[PDB]
Amino acid sequence: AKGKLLTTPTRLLKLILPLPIQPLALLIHPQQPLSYVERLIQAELPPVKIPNVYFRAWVRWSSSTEMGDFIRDAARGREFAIEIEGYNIEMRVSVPSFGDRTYYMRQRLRKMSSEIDGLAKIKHECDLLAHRSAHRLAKGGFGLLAGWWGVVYYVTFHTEFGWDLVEPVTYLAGLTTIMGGYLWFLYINRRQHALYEMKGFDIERWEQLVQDANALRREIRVIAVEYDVDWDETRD
Amino acid sequence: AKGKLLTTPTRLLKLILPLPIQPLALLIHPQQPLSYVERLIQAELPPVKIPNVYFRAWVRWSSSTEMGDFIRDAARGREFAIEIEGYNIEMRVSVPSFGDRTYYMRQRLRKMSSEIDGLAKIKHECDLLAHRSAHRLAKGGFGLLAGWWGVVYYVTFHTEFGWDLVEPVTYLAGLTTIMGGYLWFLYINRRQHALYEMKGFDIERWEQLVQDANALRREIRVIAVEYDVDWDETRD
Amino acid sequence: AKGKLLTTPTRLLKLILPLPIQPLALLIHPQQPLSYVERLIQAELPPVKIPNVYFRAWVRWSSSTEMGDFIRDAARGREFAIEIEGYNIEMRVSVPSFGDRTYYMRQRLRKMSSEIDGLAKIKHECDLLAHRSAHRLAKGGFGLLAGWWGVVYYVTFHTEFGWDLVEPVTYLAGLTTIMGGYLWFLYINRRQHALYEMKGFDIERWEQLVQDANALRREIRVIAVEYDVDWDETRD
Amino acid sequence: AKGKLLTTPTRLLKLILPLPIQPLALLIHPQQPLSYVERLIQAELPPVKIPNVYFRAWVRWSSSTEMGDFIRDAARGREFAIEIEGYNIEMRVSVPSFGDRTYYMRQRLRKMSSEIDGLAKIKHECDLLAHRSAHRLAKGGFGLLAGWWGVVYYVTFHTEFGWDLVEPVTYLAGLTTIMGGYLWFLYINRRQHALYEMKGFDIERWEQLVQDANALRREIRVIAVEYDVDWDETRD
Ligand SMILES: [Ca+2]
Repeated sequence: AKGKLLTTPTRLLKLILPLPIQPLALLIHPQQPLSYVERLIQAELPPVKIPNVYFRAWVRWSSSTEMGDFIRDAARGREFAIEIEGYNIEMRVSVPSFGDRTYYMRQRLRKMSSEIDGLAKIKHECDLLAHRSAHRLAKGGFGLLAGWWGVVYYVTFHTEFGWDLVEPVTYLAGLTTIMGGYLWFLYINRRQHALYEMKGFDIERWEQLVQDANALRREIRVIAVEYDVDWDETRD
Repeated sequence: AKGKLLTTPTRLLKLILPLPIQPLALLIHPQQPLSYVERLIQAELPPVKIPNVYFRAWVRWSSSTEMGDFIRDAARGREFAIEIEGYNIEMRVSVPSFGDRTYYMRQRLRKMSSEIDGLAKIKHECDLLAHRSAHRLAKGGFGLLAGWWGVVYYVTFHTEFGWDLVEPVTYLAGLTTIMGGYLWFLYINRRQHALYEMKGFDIERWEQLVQDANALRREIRVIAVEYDVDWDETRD
Repeated sequence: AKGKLLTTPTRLLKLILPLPIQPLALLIHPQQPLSYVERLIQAELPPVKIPNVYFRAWVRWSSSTEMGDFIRDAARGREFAIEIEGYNIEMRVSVPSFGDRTYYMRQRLRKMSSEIDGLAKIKHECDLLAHRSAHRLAKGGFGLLAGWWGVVYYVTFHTEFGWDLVEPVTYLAGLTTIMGGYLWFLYINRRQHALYEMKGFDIERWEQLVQDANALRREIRVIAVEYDVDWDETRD
Repeated sequence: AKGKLLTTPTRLLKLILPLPIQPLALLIHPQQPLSYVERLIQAELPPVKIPNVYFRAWVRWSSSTEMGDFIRDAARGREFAIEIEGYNIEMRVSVPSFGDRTYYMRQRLRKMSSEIDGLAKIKHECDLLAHRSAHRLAKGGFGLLAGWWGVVYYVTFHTEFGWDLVEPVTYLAGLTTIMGGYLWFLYINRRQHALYEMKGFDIERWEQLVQDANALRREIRVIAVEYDVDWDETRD
């Protein structure tokens, strides 16, 4: 008495019809027109000298509409139907809802997003580690700076040596600091990448997952514009 | 003895031809084959015992070719012909060039590009707004520098202290500047986001517009390769 | 009463089934419809007056569906069935999972990836070759710096000239260093290209391998979305 | 007596056959199999109870080969042929050569490359302009440096003033040079972009043309691998 329409992962639609007890089943690309379906069911139906077909939302549509708009309208109605010249019976067919279409896409999104959440925990933890290390180092450096400043002040202004004996000291100090920085540049040949490699985090995979998930979300919002809006991502 | 088709913006084709007051009007989807057009015309035409329709460019064409490919391969001559078996009439029909497709796409593209130009002008304005603040602060810095220069010149020549009391202080001063700058970075570890939130600007919408425009340009250029090349985006 | 098909690496399918010593073997391209398979089997089978073949998953399917879509929608059950009108035999046939397609693609992918790993190891070696040269030169620079430091220390404390003859010279010296470095840039306005030309390395080939590998990964992941997801590239 | 095969810009092939005086003409996607053509010509031919078809290079091929490999083989032969069960007609058909296929692609390449050559002339000329300007400036700077060095030497070592009156001079000089550099940074708020904008050169268009042309070259070399190699780009 009834038929069905179903969604596939490969953006094709799977029609099922109680056509002669033993139902027929078809695959339709959404950009195709309904005349494809009419021709194909004519091939599936018997002669009578060829039959005629009509698709209906109570209105009948033309045979040159793309499947997508027809389904938008039928989801507005929640079901559509078919009329044939000979059998004289209205074959009603159900239609997927929004979630009925976005099921596979949202499942992929949930898997990818849980993986990304784990990766984000990893990255955040090790980033804060490196953050604390660098800031402890900077605190020590500022301490050295303040010590040097107090030294030069209390020496030049409150010591019998004077600036005469102090300029060479601070010049040698500046050159030794440059030598230390140079030795450090060569000690390199930033630390976050080594923390990743030693911890197991990956970046190319990370951005790959993120990019795929963003394209997914954009397709979701596209269909949510076409279909009913307000799909509550946090609810999924 | 002549007709023509027309390009709607809905990826359909509105064929208009004389079918011997209101001439024969037909809606077509491009993926349809010519056999469906044949049956459609047969439905529109009177009896004879049904005639067989031929399409031509001469050459005789089949009945399974999609419309789009036939039109592409026809546009080198600007017209294609029909031969009905019954009426013995010569009929020719106009091929749409790149111009009509270009029209109903470029209109969307120009709307999008003008909107994007406005949005980018707004973003440019607010960028200038923050930039001039930073510029004024750097002007103040230049003023401080020149003040320090004049100070040390005065204390050198127009003073009895002499260079002996000058070199130490300024050195300490220089160190303090570094210290100050150092502290600044140490205080860091974002702002224009808030300036746009207060301005009421949309970045996701902007980027979506840009990417849609680029994709539509690519579609236009593809179909321009299908037809003759050199559609001259900058000119039109 | 059972058969199976197989996946060659040429985007064909080798069907093998019992057609009542050498069972019925058939080559298929996926874009073909099931009607061609029906006529092919009819040619292979004996007379009766020709029978009509049905395909099933229950559901009865049409005769225009491409093979690939039918297989995709069949793989949820791992088998699909045939019903011949004459013989009254029940026949079932095995659906290939993701594994066979994955096999004849992943083999190419692993070959490419291993070759790329070797090439990248070579490039890494030669990069290290130049890097160590630069490193040794910087070590020489460190030595010069420490020599200058010890020189000025000696002339300061272990010398009667005193700081008065020290500060000017070193200042000039520092300037000359800048001048030297300045001249170096002025002499500039490329080298590893020659090192690879002498090594005999191929960069265009390398990049082509990389891009082909990435595109083939994307194809695999697409067809993995078509079937069940999570093919785990890093694992296998 | 003879037929033809022709190339389209949209990677589809245009078959033309002397089939019933009034030739037939078909469009074939290269990845399709020859069984598509067999089915379609069966539909174009009369009954006899359906005819059979054979494609031949002297060998006959299967009806499940993709069109590309068949054409590779026929270009090895420079022509192929068709046989039918009832007509007993050896319908020989010609095949495009390498250039016969790459004609449109190479024409696009020539246009794009001439445009790019003009753009490259522009860029090279204005780049050399900026180059000369910057190097004249650097020569002047080096001259100032040498003047300063000679000044400080002949003053501190051959003038009655001495270092006592000179250190303040060069300190003030360094601060004034920093002030001048600071004023220069603010005079900005590199020159090649302004030269482009005032001259008319464009970059996004430039890289767009280059990217499209390189992808084109890759497709050309792909088909040159499939077909005969050594196509002599400089000859085109
Ligand atoms: Ca001094």
